[PDB]
Amino acid sequence: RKAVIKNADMSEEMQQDSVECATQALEKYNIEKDIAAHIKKEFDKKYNPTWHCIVGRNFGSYVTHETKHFIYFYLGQVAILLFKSG
Amino acid sequence: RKAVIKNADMSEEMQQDSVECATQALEKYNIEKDIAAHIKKEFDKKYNPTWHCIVGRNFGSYVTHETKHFIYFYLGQVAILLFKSG
Amino acid sequence: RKAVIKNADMSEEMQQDSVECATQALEKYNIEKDIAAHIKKEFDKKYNPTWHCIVGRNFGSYVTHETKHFIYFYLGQVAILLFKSG
Amino acid sequence: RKAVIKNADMSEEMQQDSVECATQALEKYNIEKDIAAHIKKEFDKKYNPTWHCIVGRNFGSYVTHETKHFIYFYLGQVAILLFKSG
Amino acid sequence: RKAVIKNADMSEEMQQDSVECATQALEKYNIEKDIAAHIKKEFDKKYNPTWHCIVGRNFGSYVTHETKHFIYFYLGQVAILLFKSG
Amino acid sequence: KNTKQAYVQCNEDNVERDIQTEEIETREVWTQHPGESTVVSGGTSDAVVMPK
Amino acid sequence: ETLWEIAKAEVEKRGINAEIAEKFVFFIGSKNGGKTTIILRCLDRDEPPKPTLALEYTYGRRAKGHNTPKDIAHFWELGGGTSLLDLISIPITGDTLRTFSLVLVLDLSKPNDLWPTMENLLQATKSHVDKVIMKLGKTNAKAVSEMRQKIWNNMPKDHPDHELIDPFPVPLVIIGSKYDVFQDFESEKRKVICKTLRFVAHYYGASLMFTSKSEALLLKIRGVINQLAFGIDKSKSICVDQNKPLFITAGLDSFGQIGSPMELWKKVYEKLFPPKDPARDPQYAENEVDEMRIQKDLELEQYKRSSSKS
Amino acid sequence: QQRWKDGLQELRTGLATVEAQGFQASDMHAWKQHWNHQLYKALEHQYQMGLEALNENLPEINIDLTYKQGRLQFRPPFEEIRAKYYREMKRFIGIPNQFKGVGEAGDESIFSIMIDRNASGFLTIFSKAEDLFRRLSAVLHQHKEWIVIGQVDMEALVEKHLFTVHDWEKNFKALKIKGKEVERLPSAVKVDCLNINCNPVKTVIDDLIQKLFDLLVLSLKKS
Repeated sequence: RKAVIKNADMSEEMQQDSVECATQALEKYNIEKDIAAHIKKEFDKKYNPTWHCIVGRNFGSYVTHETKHFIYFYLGQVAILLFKSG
Repeated sequence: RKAVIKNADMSEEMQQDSVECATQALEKYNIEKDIAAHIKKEFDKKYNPTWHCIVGRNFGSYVTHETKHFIYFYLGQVAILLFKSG
Repeated sequence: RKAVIKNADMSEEMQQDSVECATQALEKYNIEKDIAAHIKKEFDKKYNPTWHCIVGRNFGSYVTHETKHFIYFYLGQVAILLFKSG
Repeated sequence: RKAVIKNADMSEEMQQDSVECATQALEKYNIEKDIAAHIKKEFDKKYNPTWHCIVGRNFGSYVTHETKHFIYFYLGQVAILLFKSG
Repeated sequence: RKAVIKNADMSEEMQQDSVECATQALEKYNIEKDIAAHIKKEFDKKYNPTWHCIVGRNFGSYVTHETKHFIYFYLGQVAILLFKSG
Repeated sequence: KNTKQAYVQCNEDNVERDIQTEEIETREVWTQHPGESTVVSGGTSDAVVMPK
Repeated sequence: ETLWEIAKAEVEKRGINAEIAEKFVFFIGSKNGGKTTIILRCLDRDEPPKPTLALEYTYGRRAKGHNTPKDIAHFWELGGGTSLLDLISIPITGDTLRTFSLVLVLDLSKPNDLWPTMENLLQATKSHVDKVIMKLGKTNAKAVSEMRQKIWNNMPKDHPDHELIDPFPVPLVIIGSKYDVFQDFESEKRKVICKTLRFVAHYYGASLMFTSKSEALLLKIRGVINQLAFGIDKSKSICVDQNKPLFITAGLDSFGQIGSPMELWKKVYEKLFPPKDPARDPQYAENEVDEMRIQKDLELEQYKRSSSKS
Repeated sequence: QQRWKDGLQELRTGLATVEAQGFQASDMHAWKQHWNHQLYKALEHQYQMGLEALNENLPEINIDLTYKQGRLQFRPPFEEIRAKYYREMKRFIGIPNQFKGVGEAGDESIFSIMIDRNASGFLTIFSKAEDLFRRLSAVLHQHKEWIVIGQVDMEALVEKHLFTVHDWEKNFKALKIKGKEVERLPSAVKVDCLNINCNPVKTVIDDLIQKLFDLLVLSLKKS
């Protein structure tokens, strides 16, 4: 649904891929673990490992990320955290 | 805040520390961002960096962890994911 | 009858639609619980769940709402509280 | 302040706690908004957020609650609606 | 017959309508109960519920009214008491 | 390595509101059909006689 | 005395270019062409699109970051060959031409029905803006000279300025709409359609862009022509080779490259597609129509007598 | 408009009364279709009247003007009140094409045709709208031009080249005159649609002259 970016330390190209990848994942999958898995795998392929993704309606996180590889955004009411670490 | 461990790849001593640490965090802090932050910091100090913690009621994830440094458990209705990566 | 908005943290479109929806509900129903039900259900459909509605002449409330999704207004002597939470 | 419970989806211990809490609230606070606020806060502390409370003599509602966290009762002539959602 | 207003806690416009409505009711009905029923129903529709009306030749009353919604007047030898309460 | 710490909170804000309706003003009033010139009253200049 | 002269001199001297005098833009398009959706999203609104348009007004607000100067942008739009000059002529006056620019949106749904549509709309608007430069009796025409000399020397950045193939003295950017249907045309048609879009870009000196989600140029270039609202030119490369995306930087679109005048027009024009009761008389009523007739006449005649100069 | 809706409801009840008598399609059609055509003429009259005097009969809109740091401020913003103005114009024309009266189950086209048929009136209502905003724009500038609201500092100018006998009387009489002028700045301007409150302006421009009043008089005494 509508993409709203709250935080990002990430290039413009990777930001757009984050939304696009999450958009496809959310359309294709219903289960959060599978939505997250789709998003992560796509980034590992195009932008190299090691990416991590959490997708959900209710969570907080405190993580460490690689510089220029962090975004936090919503698609409708669903929050997506997408970053590299390792 | 009763603790139930669902899955772990972690030594028994670190598993117990995770539950006790998360339990203390959950008693002290109301907001997941702060609970996660408490938990992460305690592990970086005692078990070296780089730790990551996600705390919440509704999420899925797909992550990569270091062997022997992974736990996923609940405190009551709140799920905590605690692992090392990087 | 005459709509008077006292408080709102809500877009102009939802403000007017809330009044219109409550106006139709008040024309259609006499019982507050049914007036509220009409207003709530219409909002869940148009603006996504989860809305809650209280209708009455005598009450106090203390509620927590999502940003940009709260209105309190009168139709004549009847107060309508409508907000999103969840 | 005699209590009569009309509807509940709540454990018996929380039902009693709700009545005793609301009863004290009416002894302590004169204005419905403050009665509601007191009651709401006590549940957020003990039973986790997010609670909402409506206190009054004339209202109807239509709301959505989390399973096992709803009660509607009177204390004398004053109705109290107490539920968790969000 | 001749309308004589003795007491009123009511706007000038509503006062005249009360008399006019009772006058028409008295023209149409002979039974006081039916005269009262006409007067009450018309007021609920035009000026919102809840009104009460007593029509008769011999009574005393002690009632409570909402401000600006009470009149006591005669049409000939028949007294009409009309007010809102509730 | 060049890494950074960050956090996210889904519940970015939780706005609380208090609501209170107004009160209703009521009065007690007398009426009686059979009676004196002043029917009911709520619970000495006499300039009233002068015109006549 | 001198106190008021100084007070006047400073409030007069400054105040043209808190925020500088804002511009406004008019959107040329067709009815229900998807333009409303793009406009409402560009303004960061959640409103449902309206199919019809009757000289609609909307606006938006931006900030800068050091403060909120309240950067307001005004917008006008009209779609389809409806009341073209009656409405287009109203919000456009020569005195404010400097701050007025055009944008053209093309609904890819029916390129055949679109070409006579956009042509008529462009002719109506072009004619109007061309006249207002001096229609007002603007004796102090220095501004008129500046506007034409700037615009007509911005596109031919490198290409020799041989001729003004179509004198168009106002900025234009061209964008499509609902390109999701474009892929479903015959390959030959997609090519001829692409040539047609590029052709128009050349005549008007207007850049072209695709419509998508990752294609952030759409929002930007609209901001560019909209008083840099969303950044600066950010010139990119032309996509004449790929022909999969559509994009043109105005100035690089020489006919010899994009077509590879009349002759090129004839080719794509003919190849793609050449075939381009309120009276209620059989009714009877006596009281209803008589009273309506009387009232109808009395009100209209009174409004005419008001002799409004409008 | 409420009375328009109320009457249509009564017509629908009348039609319901006709059909409730157990009639076939041919009989109920005659009723509803004939009256529907007469309703067309009634509704078209309403639409035509608006096209001539739409702007004259829209809901009231108010806006407060004030000066801050030498700039004209609005509360609410000017662009906002005019957007509401325009939406009210739109709302009107959006009525004679959403019609549920006699024959509510029929084809709404019976009425919506009037919107395009009488569309020549669009020039009238929008031309008037633009002229009003033009006139509003003019007076907004007049409030800034009549009395300068920047009012840069003047102490240096008066201390260097003022307060001789002749030159000062010229300057101070002109100041007193400006005082008389600002006392006449209307507290509001009413036009066909909008009412702007200019009372806050009168206050500020009056104070501005008074500030100049004191400057001249206070430094004259020590000359």
